[PDB]
Amino acid sequence: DVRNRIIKLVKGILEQNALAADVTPQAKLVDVGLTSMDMVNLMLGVEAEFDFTIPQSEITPENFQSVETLERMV
Amino acid sequence: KLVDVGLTSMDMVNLMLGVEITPENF
Amino acid sequence: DPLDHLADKLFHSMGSDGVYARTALYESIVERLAALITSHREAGTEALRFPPVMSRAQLEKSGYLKSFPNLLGCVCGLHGTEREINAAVSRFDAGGDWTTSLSPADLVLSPAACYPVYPIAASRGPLPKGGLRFDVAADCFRREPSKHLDRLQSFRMREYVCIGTPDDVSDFRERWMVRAQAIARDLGLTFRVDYASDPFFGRVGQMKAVSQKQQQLKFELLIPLRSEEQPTACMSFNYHREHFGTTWGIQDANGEPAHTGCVAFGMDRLAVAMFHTHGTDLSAWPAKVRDILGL
Amino acid sequence: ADPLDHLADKLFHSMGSDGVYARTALYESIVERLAALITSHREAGTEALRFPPVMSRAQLEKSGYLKSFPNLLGCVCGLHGTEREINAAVSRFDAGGDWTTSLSPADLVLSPAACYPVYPIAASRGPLPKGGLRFDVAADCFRREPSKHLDRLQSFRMREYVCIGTPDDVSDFRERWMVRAQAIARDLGLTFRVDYASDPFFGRVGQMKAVSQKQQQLKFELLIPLRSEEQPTACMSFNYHREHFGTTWGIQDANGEPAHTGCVAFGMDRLAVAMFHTHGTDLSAWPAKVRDILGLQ
Ligand SMILES: Nc1ncnc2c1ncn2[C@@H]1O[C@H](COP(=O)(O)O)[C@@H](O)[C@H]1O
Ligand SMILES: Nc1ncnc2c1ncn2[C@@H]1O[C@H](COP(=O)(O)O)[C@@H](O)[C@H]1O
Ligand SMILES: [Zn+2]
Ligand SMILES: [Zn+2]
Repeated sequence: DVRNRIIKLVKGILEQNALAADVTPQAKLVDVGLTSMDMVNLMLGVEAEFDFTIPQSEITPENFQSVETLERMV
Repeated sequence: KLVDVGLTSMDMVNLMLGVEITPENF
Repeated sequence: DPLDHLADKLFHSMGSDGVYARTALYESIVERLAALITSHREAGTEALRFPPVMSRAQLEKSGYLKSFPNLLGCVCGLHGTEREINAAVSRFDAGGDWTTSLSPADLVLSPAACYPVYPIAASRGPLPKGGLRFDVAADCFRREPSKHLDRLQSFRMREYVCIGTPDDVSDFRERWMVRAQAIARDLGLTFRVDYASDPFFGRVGQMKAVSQKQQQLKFELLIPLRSEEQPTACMSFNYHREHFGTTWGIQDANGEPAHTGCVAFGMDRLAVAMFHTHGTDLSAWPAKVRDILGL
Repeated sequence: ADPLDHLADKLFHSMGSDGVYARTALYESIVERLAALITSHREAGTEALRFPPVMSRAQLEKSGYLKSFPNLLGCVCGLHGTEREINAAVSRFDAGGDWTTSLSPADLVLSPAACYPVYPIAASRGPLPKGGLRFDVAADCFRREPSKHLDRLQSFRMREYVCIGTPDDVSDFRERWMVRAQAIARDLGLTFRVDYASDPFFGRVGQMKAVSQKQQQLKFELLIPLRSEEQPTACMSFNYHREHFGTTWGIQDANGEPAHTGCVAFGMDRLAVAMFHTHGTDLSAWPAKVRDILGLQ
């Protein structure tokens, strides 16, 4: 699970911006504190880190609910 | 007068093109 | 400018000359004026309401470009592919000009309320005896930026339009010229009705105007707003002869190309004239005017 | 054939363009009555403004509309050149060509939503009072989305109540309007549901913004089944903008923080179409509670 540990890192880095909190796999990203621009920046972070491009069809609340559902997409 | 002759606009246009412009000198 | 003092009670700046937000006070009087105009509608009159945009092809066909090309507002948009649109947006993001990617739509902003009624009328076949009468309104647009409160780029127009034989239309216009003056009198307004012309574009245009004035195809009800020397036209009374009948193939009951004419009320100009004349305190308006308006 | 199509005969006339119709007296009478009903629910202290169908392009650009719906924006363009250039454009038209090549953008756009102009107006007044400001705004709006369906127009009327204040001022406002709007729809005898939703943001990155929006529950819609219950029609929306407009326009709340804003929007033409679809085009046959609520008698 190299993906999971890396996802939590980029999420924790974006949250490292006038804020700080906990982050678990079953925890919802919106609950964590991510706003619209954060979700945008998080999607770009994920696409840049794992050298891939997410299909438009895969950009859904389901896939981007939690770290778990996110890693399950990659 | 000058317009009672039967000179309408398209007819008055050609008169402009035949020979500031106020509704007095015409 | 004499009207300037009214601004604070009637309007808010929207960051563009001649385009203003309307206060509740101002809109209440526009509404009462519209209701008063409706109460004078002739029997047998079909009421249509038009949006602020209309077909560009219909306006082109009506000949607007030969008369006022300089006043026309066209609707344009980013009609390209997703990639092209993205570049336009990226250009904007960089503080550049995204508008180079605009192309014309098949729509324009309506320059007068009556234009769309002619093809509608035409689609019904030949006119009945006595012709057709319409009650139309639209928010209109004319590209004439000004700081004066009586010269707007976006403004409401209400019109009564008559389509029929020359006699139908001439009789119609005469009734409305008298009736309009009675309304203005009832509203406590100062005015005169005089011969007028439309502001046709270009050299040829100004000669079209002279001819128009000569043939008495247009009258205006003029109200002194900034000065008695240069009064403001708040209504017009327009005789188009067979222009639209021929353009749209409308035939009267006698098989001839229909004549058309219209009486146009500038709703914002009338409202501004009311506030200029009577002030912004409605409780102080004259009793007879308050009554006429149902206040 | 669309289930709404049969309504056109009584409600509209063609203007030679999809999504742009002339409105009959019947149709307009109901739009007017719906407008008056919405007005009857206006809260005390709400400032009413009416906007024209155009607004400042600079203001709309500054509001971020291009980064969200570039495809829907209608710009005003005109012939801004010399008299010779303009005469030439018309002559090209006369000779079978395209005069529009001489068009250039004006400083105006057609307003895509009624509330946009109100934020700079609010901003010009300085810091918000405690409790914020409330506005009642309306405009003929324009969205470039040609369609033949009577519930998707290019030119349509929007009426909004707008709240500008702290996050708490705005959430309280939205909560109360969500309840009241449902009561109104219910009084009008409409079948509806209220659901979380998103705006159709443009492009791939836009799709993500939509996801966040749905996740943050920033937008609710009141949805009415017109053609089907699978694709119902959003006739009202309840929007929370967070601090977007407050930041953009430098609006500070009474505590000195960037103001939050939100709005409840009524689609007047969709509501009118919903009414005729639901109750038919014979007003005398409408339910008595509905005729009463609208003051039809
Ligand atoms: N730029 C304008 N601002 C406000 N009202 C206008 C403007 N142009 C025309 N109107 C009104 O609309 C009426 C009809 O316009 P017209 O077709 O030019 O005779 C006029 O009599 C005015 O009352
Ligand atoms: N194309 C359209 N045609 C008619 N009404 C519309 C259209 N787009 C939006 N509306 C109405 O305007 C309201 C507010 O729009 P929105 O900002 O998209 O939520 C909607 O809930 C609809 O009732
Ligand atoms: Zn007219
Ligand atoms: Zn809004």
